Amino acid sequence: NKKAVEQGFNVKPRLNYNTVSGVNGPLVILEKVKFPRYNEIVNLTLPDGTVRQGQVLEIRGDRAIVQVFEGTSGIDVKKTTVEFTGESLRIPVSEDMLGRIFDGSGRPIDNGPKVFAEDYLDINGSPINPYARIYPEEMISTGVSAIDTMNSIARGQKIPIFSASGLPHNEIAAQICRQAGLVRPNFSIVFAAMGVNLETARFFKQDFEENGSLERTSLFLNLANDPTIERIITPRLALTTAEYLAYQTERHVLTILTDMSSYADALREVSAAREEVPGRRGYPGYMYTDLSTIYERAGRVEGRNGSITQIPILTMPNDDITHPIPDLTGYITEGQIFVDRQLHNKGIYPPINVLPSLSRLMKSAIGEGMTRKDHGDVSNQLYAKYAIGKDAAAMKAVVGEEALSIEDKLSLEFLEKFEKTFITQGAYEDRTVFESLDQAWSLLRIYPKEMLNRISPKILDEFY
Amino acid sequence: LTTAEYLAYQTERHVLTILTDMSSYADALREVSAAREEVPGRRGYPGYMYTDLSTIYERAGRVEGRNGSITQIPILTMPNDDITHPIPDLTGYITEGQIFVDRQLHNKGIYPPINVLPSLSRLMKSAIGEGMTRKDHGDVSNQLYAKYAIGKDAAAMKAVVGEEALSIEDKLSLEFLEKFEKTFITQGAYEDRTVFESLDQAWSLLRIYPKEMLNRISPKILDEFY
Amino acid sequence: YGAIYSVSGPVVIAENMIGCAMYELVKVGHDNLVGEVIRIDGDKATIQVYEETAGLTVGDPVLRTGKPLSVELGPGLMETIYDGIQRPLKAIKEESQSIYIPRGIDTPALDRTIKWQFTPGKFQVGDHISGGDIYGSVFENSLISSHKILLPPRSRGTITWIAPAGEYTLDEKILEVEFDGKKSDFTLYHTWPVRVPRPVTEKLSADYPLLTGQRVLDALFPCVQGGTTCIPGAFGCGKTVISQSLSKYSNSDAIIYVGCGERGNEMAEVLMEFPELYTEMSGTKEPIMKRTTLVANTSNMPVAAREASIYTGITLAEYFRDQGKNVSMIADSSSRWAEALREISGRLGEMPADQGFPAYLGAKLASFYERAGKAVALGSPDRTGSVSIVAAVSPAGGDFSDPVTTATLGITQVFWGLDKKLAQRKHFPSINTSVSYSKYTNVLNKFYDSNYPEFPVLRDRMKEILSNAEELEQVVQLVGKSALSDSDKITLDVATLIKEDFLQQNGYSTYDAFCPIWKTFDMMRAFISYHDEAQKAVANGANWSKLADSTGDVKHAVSSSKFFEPSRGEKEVHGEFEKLLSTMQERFAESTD
Amino acid sequence: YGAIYSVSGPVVIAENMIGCAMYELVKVGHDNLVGEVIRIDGDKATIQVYEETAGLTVGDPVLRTGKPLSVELGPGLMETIYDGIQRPLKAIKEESQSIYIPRGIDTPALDRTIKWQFTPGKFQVGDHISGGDIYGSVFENSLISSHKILLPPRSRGTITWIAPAGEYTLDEKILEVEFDGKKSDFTLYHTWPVRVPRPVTEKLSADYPLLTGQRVLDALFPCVQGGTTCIPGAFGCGKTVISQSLSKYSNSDAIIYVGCGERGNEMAEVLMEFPELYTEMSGTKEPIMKRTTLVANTSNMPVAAREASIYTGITLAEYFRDQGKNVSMIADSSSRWAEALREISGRLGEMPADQGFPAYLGAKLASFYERAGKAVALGSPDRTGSVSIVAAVSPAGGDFSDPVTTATLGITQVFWGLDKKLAQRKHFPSINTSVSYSKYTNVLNKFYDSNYPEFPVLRDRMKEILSNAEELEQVVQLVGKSALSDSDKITLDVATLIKEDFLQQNGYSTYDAFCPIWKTFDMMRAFISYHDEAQKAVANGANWSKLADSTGDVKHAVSSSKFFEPSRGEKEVHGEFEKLLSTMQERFAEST
Amino acid sequence: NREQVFPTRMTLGLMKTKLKGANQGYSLLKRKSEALTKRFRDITKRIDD
Amino acid sequence: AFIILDEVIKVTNRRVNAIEHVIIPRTENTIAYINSELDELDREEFYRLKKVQEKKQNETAKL
Ligand SMILES: Nc1ncnc2c1ncn2[C@@H]1O[C@H](COP(=O)(O)OP(=O)(O)O)[C@@H](O)[C@H]1O
Repeated sequence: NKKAVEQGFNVKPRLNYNTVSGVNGPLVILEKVKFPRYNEIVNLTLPDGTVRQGQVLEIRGDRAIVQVFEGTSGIDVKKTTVEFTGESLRIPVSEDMLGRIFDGSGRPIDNGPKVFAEDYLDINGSPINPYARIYPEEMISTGVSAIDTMNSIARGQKIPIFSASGLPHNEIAAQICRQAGLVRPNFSIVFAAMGVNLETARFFKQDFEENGSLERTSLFLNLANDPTIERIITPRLALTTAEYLAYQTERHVLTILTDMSSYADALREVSAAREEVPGRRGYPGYMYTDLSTIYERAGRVEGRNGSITQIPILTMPNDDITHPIPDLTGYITEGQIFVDRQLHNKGIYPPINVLPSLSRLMKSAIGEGMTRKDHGDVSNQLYAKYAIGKDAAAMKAVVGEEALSIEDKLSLEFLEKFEKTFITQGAYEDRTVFESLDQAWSLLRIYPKEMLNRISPKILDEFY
Repeated sequence: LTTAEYLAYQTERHVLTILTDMSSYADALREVSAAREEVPGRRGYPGYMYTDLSTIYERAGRVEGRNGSITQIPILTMPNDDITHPIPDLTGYITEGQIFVDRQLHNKGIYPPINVLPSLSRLMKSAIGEGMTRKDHGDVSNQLYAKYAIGKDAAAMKAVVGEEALSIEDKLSLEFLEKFEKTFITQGAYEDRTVFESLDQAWSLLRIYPKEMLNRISPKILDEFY
Repeated sequence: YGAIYSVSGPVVIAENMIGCAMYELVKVGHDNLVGEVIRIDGDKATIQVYEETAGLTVGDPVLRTGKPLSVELGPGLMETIYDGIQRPLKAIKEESQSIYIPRGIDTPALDRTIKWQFTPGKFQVGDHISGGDIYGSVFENSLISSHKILLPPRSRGTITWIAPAGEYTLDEKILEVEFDGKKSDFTLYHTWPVRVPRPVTEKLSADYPLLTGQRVLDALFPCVQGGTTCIPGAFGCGKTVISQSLSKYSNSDAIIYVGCGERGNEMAEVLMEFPELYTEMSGTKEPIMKRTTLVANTSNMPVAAREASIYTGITLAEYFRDQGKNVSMIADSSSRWAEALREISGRLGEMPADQGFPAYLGAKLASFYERAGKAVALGSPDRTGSVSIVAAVSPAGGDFSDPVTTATLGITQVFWGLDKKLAQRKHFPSINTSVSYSKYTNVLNKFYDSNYPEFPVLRDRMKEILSNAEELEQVVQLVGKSALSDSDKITLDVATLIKEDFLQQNGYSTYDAFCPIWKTFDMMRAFISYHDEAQKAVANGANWSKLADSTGDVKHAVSSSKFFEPSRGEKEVHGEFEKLLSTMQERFAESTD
Repeated sequence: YGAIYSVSGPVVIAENMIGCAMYELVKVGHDNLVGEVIRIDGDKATIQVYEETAGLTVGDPVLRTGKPLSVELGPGLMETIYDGIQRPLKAIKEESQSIYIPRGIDTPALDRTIKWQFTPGKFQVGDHISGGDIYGSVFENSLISSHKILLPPRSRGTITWIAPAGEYTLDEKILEVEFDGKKSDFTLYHTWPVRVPRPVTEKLSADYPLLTGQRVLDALFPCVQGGTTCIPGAFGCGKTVISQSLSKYSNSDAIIYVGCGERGNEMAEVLMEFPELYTEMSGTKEPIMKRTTLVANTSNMPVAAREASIYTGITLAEYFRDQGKNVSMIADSSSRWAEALREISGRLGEMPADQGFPAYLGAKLASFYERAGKAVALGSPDRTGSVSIVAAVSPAGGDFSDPVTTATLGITQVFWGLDKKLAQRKHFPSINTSVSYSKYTNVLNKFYDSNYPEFPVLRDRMKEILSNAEELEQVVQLVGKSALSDSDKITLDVATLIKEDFLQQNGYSTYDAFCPIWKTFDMMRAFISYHDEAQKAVANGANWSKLADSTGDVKHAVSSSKFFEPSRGEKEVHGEFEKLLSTMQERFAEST
Repeated sequence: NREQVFPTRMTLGLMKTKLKGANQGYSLLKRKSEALTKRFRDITKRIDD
Repeated sequence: AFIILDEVIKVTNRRVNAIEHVIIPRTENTIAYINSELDELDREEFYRLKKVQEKKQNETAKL
């Protein structure tokens, strides 16, 4: 049957090089290497006995530029033995990961045994064949109305959460993680904490246990105190575990990659060590491809029932969309859930600002039997009236409420009862998509049918 | 600074080191930093200019065992009158005050052209006191600064709301600002004013306002003086 | 065969390689990864590899193929999806039995097994045949029927043996040319270097409009068949949707969609949606997918392959122009090509231009956009093809000041600049009418005079209305609407109506997926007539405040005219618009009476 | 031993150093100048010399040390001044007899001539001992008596000989360990790599508040032990008041004050003010210096020392946490440390990140702050220490847009936002209630609901009333003040009363200074009960002006409740408030 | 939200001076509105009388 | 006088609110954008000079 595993049932010796010809920053430059392999995980053995992993990055003939994940602090030329494993970094995956807590590099930290591998998969992964991809048309009844009815989430959606430093992205991402469920029929979850503080790590690791998800969530916790470069391989490890689960055991995985800005900062702090092309704002030029290698490991594939949803939480610095991390994340991903600092200050939970929020899989998974026929038109009409209300609120703050027209006053009323009665929601209150659409229609009934310039006449007649 | 260190610590005497054109010194640091292969820093000036200016500025201050003291007044040229320039920024970080010479005041012809609204000294409160200078100094300087700010605001306000519509306080403050910039800040190039004489002129200026209008002055100071 | 000597991402400096030419194609590594040479320093020739370089080892043999990056042209191009290099994704998947692109797959570019009904052209044995002459047409599908088999552009001589009509595979010889005593055998397919543009007899001024089917585009900023186009805009602005709604419903005969650095699910959406749509052209309801080929080099697929994907797409479009088809190549995310160039230059260590990009980015983009343009094909019979390039430049951070955007605006004749602010409000396609322009408006007068004579007049009138109301709204936002006159208030209301009911075109909707030229012209006439008649009524003495309540019915009928489904036919929708105009005139007459 | 090969400014390239690791301190030159190995290249090793590098002739011997930048942890580091590189400033002054720091001075970080009273712990010979296990205690002062003697965290084995109770000096073998052969021969002190966080068994949740003593900081924007805060640290904003309050009133049993790059005379002020600070401990008035160490570091000091100042301070605080003592590390102008980091990056040629700072600024800041937190100390016996960081942010150019300020505000959970305008208005402690925030309020429920249950609801009520007061002030600026309703007027008056007699605290008065948690809670109860009684009276239909005129006595009592001396004890203070609160309820009711 | 000014050191200085001028004008016009609204209240009282 | 003064007060308050909510936010955003663009240009120039320095050092080592 499974003859593939037997082919790897062999022994291969490894070369131990005590030939470190220098080291500078996080880069260890070897010499006299016997046929170096580009991107081969390498186990360094420090003089003190500490074993630091590292992967080759440049293999100029008979020389290897090994970058170490844990940092070069303590590496000696005449004492370190650098041992070449002869194969790229691989995580030992199995169906037994689900329910375990791993470190940044995949070494379990739950006082449990090493993963009884069913197979070893290269963490970099491979680009899924675009002919084998399936467009995700199965919408997820997320539970939060601001997402379910506007900026809708499909199954293979890769929709990040954009949030400022202090906004409750974790609370929202936990609510989506705990209430997500297919609208017209659970999610295995894979987590990857990159640079989160211990408070956030414990919040997630406790919310999963509280909701019972921890029986089917594998956590890759790379906290702030973990090595900075390990955050490069943490999301690749998480997505390789998720790819195994989904596309091989046919599970529906909801991958969460918290603090993707920390991963981007790790990319910048590694590129600046190699003096690479500085792109924009100091982030490397190839950071588009580096983030794409992460995000594109999502979506359903043909012939396999599995699917990987992604919700990479992102912390926008200074709450600026134009920053390279949110900008390239918006270009690569298929949506965004913009958590708004202004809304959070106003006190609304969830502080989702639907105007910058987007979902590119909402033109599908809407209408007919997937959801009520009014969804597609109602979401657009809500967007239009919300924007009109925002513009009229600015005009009011400038000139005064006396100059607001009848339409502007209606927009103000709609905006108020929208932010304070449609975006707002209990932390543990889940709203079905039909109930959210009914509330949206209740809001829309402020306007007469004439002012609703976006709803089709048939939809207006049937539902207004 | 080595001459100052000698004369002020090895010898027991005070020193007032005056350093001129720290902008020229920064240009010299730039020339040498780029005389090597070093890449230019934030604005051409080297990235270590903070340390290269701290090692010059900080070699001053009173010492426990010695009766001497080095006080530095680094004259500094602001290029394009931009405070956010690296030299003014780093000098503001390392030093303990800021004396501003104002282009507007100099054009008006006010010598010396110190504008006291932006200028300040952090360690003034350690100098002005009962044993050092007159005991009125702390309140007099605060009142003078407040009234000068009020006068500047009133001078701005006159051109938009008419001279006659200003309050009594602003109307007096306009005359105070005129008789201040024209008599107090204005000072001959060879006119030496002791701190007590400068405070006497300050009080002669502050007598414009009624005794109840000098809000910042302590009541005891108002009773003794005025 | 040389050997690898250094690998640093997608660059492989290969030693012992005396004899490799610039831009030659090499097979780097044991898996025979496809790579091209870009720099030569003695023996060591620096190779960029169009495949994942991870796992490469120093000493891995690299084979010099002896030919630059060549795309195979011929039958079977249509209705298929390709990777960056010319590899069929379907064939790769079926060969690998997996869902991943394996490293080094060498599937034939065009399906060899499928047999095509070759029918010889006018050329007979002994007649001199020059480059680009048509010596037969193969029945590709029901839509691209008569896929006329051109001779290679560089080939010349006299026919010695031409195959009779029948069924032939690609490997089967179809024609043998004798040239100076050296006979050369030609088949249904011929390779072509992607870097080298395909020759044409003479380019022509592009005087026919590429009807995008979207009201704002083909009514304010037209694109002609053969004109370079650019669509800058931040993420979510709608560049991809404009490109898809252009490739779904344009008047182009064949379409070469290029997803250079796009999303995988976008290409999957195209693959599942194009077979479900049918083009009314060719007299039948043939599917769209029978006329579109796709070059899918997604964002995470090898960085170097993005350039190969762009060049392969434009070469396919050039071939289908030489056939005589009005091609419309669409380069999705053309800025990803610039980023790939930047990454490769950073690997090489080359000195950067503005913002990290190499110094030759402008030259490469200019040479790429100059491939477009209507041109008479190379050989007999006379053929007039056209390639229209609609590339979506993706600015970094949403600012049009990006170097790729500037180097694209310097060459493209059309600029459909998208607005993120209008995109957020779902005001779609979010074309920024303030900055967008089309240099083909003057050229299209010769077509708008023949059909829809009042179209340019309406276009300038609506641009005037939009500009005047934009300036007025800018003033009002800081000075209040108190000082506006009745005419100014009418301009504000009319332009708001235009933006919210004419310029906005809700794609993925039954009624407004494709608003063709005739319905666009009629809606444009209705809007302009509403503005003009409202202004005439206010000049006659009627107060605008009362007129708004009196003519809300007419205003809502005008705003609801976009709901007239174009599928009802040109005669039906034109009749409905005539009735609406009559009702509008009657309503204003009654109100002003 | 190595040898100099090239000197070019601070960076020194030394030949014949096969076997040196990075970040290992090497004694450069004949004067034994200290420098860290930046990078290696074959036999060479680029060294960043800390002190001034003028006068290093090539061929000068360079001695390896074999350890990274290390801080010497042990008894005797209390009540003494250090620089960033852990050089005792008092000892340097005494030894050199010169007011300067002599170049390359190497006075040991801990006084080896002092004799300590060592009393061995429960561990005996033959008992297995692991890193972090306490095997003794040293009476170091009167405030920090029982200064434990930990085993070095990376050392493990079995005891072969333990010294008996007696008087010992450092560098004297106090305990010997045998582990897989060989011997350890430990002393009363051990050196720890500064950049490596000290290990702990488990990092607990910070569920206990760090009582600063100020009413506003201990009520509205609380700090938990093991929590990280931020302070604007503007010129004259009150950062001195906050630091002194923490140092002499906080629950922390040890204080670390790091001066990472502040001005020289500001450091002189700090070094002349802390010895004069006296903290009334359990016994009597005792100097705050016996519980506080100072990493005093003027901008004249070496840039490497400035960049390592916060690391040294946090490592000392970590060591004291491993002894079970709650620590409160105070960082002065962390933006100066960021500027030192930027200077070092500029020397190294590293490419700039946002606004010229190094690429790893956010990573270094996060990894530094993650050391702060209540953690159960490593080894036996079990003990739960904590390190809480109060880092002044000192924005560059007076703007909060600097990357260091942004990263610090994103990492720290508390931001006591001192305002220059509030400081100028003579409203100490100049805490701007409209910008300050503390994200530890949710966590502090587990303590409030156990000790003072109503306290979170009271705090939320005052935050709401202060926001409503800001809105009312905006309204009264827009239009006439009389246009406000009776309820709005009552809210505005109550909020002014709060801002004048609850938030505004005098740091010199005996009664006002160090308001305990119980007094703060009782005063909050009194204030909000007065506001609620006024609101109820207004709802009853009584005129606001008449009610205020009648209840002026209750208002005066509420305002003077600030003066209730906490020295009388919690029981007496609570009883006084009950009588004071009862009168307010009675007067505000019958007056209608 | 932002002007289309081409980013240059001269443009930055001009726009910073424009911000300073706008802030000064804001303070001046706020004080003018305060003075004129005090006078408006006085005029309203005289109107009632 | 009442009518004229009321009209002038409305105009002045409109201008004050406009400056506070449009001009100051717009100008502050423009300052931030221009400073970010200048920082990006300085970073690009730094990278170009760093590449030149690396080439010069490599050539010196090769000599
Ligand atoms: N003309 C349009 N009609 C309807 N929806 C549109 C239109 N243009 C864009 N969209 C919406 O925008 C999203 C895709 O935007 P896209 O073109 O991918 O922008 P980008 O290429 O910048 O990611 C889809 O969710 C779709 O709903």
